[PDB]
Amino acid sequence: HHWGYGKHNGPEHWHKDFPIAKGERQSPVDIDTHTAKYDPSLKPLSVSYDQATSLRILNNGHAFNVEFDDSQDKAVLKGGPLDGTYRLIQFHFHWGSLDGQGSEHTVDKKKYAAELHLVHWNTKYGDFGKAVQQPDGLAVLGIFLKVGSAKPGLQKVVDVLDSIKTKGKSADFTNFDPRGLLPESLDYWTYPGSLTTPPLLECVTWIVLKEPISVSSEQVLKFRKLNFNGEGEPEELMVDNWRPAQPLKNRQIKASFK
Ligand SMILES: [Co+2]
Repeated sequence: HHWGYGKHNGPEHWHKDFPIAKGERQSPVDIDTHTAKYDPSLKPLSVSYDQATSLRILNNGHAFNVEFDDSQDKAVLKGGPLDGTYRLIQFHFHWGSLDGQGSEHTVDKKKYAAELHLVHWNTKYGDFGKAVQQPDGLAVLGIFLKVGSAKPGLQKVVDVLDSIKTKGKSADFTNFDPRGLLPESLDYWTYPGSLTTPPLLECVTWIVLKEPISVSSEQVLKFRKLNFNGEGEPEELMVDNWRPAQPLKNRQIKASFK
């Protein structure tokens, strides 16, 4: 049946409809920091979000996506391990029922409270649906969230969530600046992997930032009041929407820093 994160349709079941789930380059993974190799051949990341145009925020039943206008090169990622230009299409988060879990990537087996994914697609493939069919189709910027001080730039997101509580609800969400979600440092780890939700396609260059951002308990608590279900269905809190770490297999994680 339809996939989700419960006991009967969670990540351990996905391989039955999506056999690539047991593939050779599945995400997320544990980042073993001692084994990642510094690659001095790696460039600095180029995040150019000055002209970003957010449009809408949507509860899609798994997460909430903040969507952007990607019909022009307004918000792009380049540099780092990437060839070419990748356009921002949406960002979303993965989070836990408790502060001790929620991220998808782990760092020396450490789990963070949440993980932000800024999803970008390679403009050489013309649109997102074509890009996910290519091994270099997507570039996803992963940022860990730890609980501590509030993230001022997150509050506009937190405050609209009660308007999209249930699956299928959307709201206008313009003039949101995703630069306010970035940590100070852009040091990163990178490896080839996959989408972390079905269809689990192996099309992603992952770029995971070393430095987490901090958010407050109140901010993450508001994530946890969302619902997986549709309006007028039994309430299932949207929590623990993370896939756990998958086998690294024949892959090397590279680090941009020493
Ligand atoms: Co994600």
